[PDB]
Amino acid sequence: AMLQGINHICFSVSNLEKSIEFYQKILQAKLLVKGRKLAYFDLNGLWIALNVEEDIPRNEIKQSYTHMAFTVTNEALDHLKEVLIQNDVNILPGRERDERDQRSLYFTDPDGHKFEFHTGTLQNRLEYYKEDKKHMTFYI
Amino acid sequence: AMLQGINHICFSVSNLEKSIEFYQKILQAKLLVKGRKLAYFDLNGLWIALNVEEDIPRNEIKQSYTHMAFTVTNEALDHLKEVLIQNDVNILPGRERDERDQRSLYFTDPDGHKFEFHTGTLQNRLEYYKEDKKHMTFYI
Ligand SMILES: [Cl-]
Ligand SMILES: [Cl-]
Ligand SMILES: [Zn+2]
Ligand SMILES: [Zn+2]
Ligand SMILES: [Zn+2]
Ligand SMILES: [Zn+2]
Repeated sequence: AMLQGINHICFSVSNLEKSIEFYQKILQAKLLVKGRKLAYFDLNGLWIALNVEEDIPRNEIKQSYTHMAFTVTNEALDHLKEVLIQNDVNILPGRERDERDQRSLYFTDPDGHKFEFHTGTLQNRLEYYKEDKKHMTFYI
Repeated sequence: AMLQGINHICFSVSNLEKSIEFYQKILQAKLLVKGRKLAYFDLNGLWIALNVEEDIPRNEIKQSYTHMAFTVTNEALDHLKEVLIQNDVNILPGRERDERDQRSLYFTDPDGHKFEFHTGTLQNRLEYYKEDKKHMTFYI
């Protein structure tokens, strides 16, 4: 095993001030460093970087389901939904879910990066799939 | 603190077979589940999902520096470079670095998702910046 975990995630942003506010208020990340065109945050031990790229096209990202999910409790999820609405966040309509999928909220940052708050675990999902799914291969 | 860490990351992919091979051989992730249009992996405790979206445009992603970095040792980095070359991986020219930036390799998956192998830590970067940088604010 030559990799030793996530080191950092970096998001390209169009407006540093607007993005800092999102990362602080919505993702609850702690701002560590702010430069002209850069910011670093700690979110529960994860190093997040924002890098400003002002004039690049940001349309196609809307079509891709690439996304990052963070763990929240069921109680936290109901509160967070109102926080997202109060902050005029772009909330995405989620996919159809089985009860066994557990609950999620999907949304974006100002530049289209998709995020999720999720109340389940991988083990919930594997146990669900193993019980229910056909046309699938399980390797564990 | 209402978030409890990364839950999962999901990548939209154009070709499931080709992407599975990349995630196994390049990122060293363990395949857990394969469906028609979905795969799940464990990479050192991180749940990675691949979701197939065949016909979406994937050009603009090339212009954005959004990326995910994984921790490797200096020795691992030299080996991994040859693994990337041997597998015809799209290796990106990195930015200029100070020695204190520590070493990195940057590359993409088949669909343009940018990744990095990095040999430093956040604390290395903060200590460097605090010693050297002007036009910056430090909050820790
Ligand atoms: Cl079926
Ligand atoms: Cl200067
Ligand atoms: Zn998800
Ligand atoms: Zn069937
Ligand atoms: Zn990086
Ligand atoms: Zn100066």
